[PDB]
Amino acid sequence: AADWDGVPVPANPGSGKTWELHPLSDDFNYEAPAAGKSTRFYERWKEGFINPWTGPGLTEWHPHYSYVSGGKLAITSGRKPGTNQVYLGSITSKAPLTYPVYMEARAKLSNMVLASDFWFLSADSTEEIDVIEAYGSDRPGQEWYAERLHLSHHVFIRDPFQDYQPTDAGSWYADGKGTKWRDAFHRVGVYWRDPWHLEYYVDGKLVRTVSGQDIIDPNGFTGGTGLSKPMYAIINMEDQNWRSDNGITPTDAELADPNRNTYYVDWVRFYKPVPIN
Ligand code: NA
Ligand code: NA
Repeated sequence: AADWDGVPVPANPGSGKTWELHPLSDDFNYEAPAAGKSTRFYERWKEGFINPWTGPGLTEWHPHYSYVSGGKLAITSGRKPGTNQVYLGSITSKAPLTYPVYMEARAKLSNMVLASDFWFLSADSTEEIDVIEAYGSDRPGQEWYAERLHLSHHVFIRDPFQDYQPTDAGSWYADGKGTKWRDAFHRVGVYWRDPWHLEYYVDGKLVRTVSGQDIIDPNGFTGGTGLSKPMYAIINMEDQNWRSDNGITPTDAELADPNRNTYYVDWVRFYKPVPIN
């Protein structure tokens, strides 16, 4: 049995096709302690990132800030002693995915100004899809962000560095009911259909379609190829520069609070559309 049994895939695989479970899918029903993890953990995952970079902003990704227990992957946070840096969990898939693929997590954001992330990046760091990217903080003055999921993707040129993502209002999704995403587990998925077409789904409903060169890559950073490179699955938290460069970063009191400082993932699952037998 799996934790997602009976929970449908909301995207359309095409006439005459069905969704086939990809083996990277993990519902985290095993024990993998922070130090050393477990055999099952390492069948799919590595600690850290796609490469040795330790992260943006004041982030320093740290292997002992991820663990699997009680049916959940936990990504936690803490102050790096004697510094302003933040130790954060991160895990990355050992193998990448390619379109067409539906990619979904069921997760509870941390109650922090940090980004809680479920996202995808090519080996060369030029192509990115962000499925969960959201900031759970209940701080006074952060209420707008607490009601929003950032639905986005990036294309980069590494040198000289350039970064494009969509920036229209609909890239920050709220349900209109005042839901604070941090308060419960929610499922967020993307159908990465082809290099020019993404569909975002929240709790089983299509909420945004990002389609065509004008929104995927209007500046031509992908040289006409779109979102086409294989991408690794990454589950992390981040202290991001657009926040901490500008005075928003966790306090020691927040980082010390076990009821706020952790981002939980019930499952990640991935499906490929395949012909019906
Ligand atoms: Na490409
Ligand atoms: Na689970």
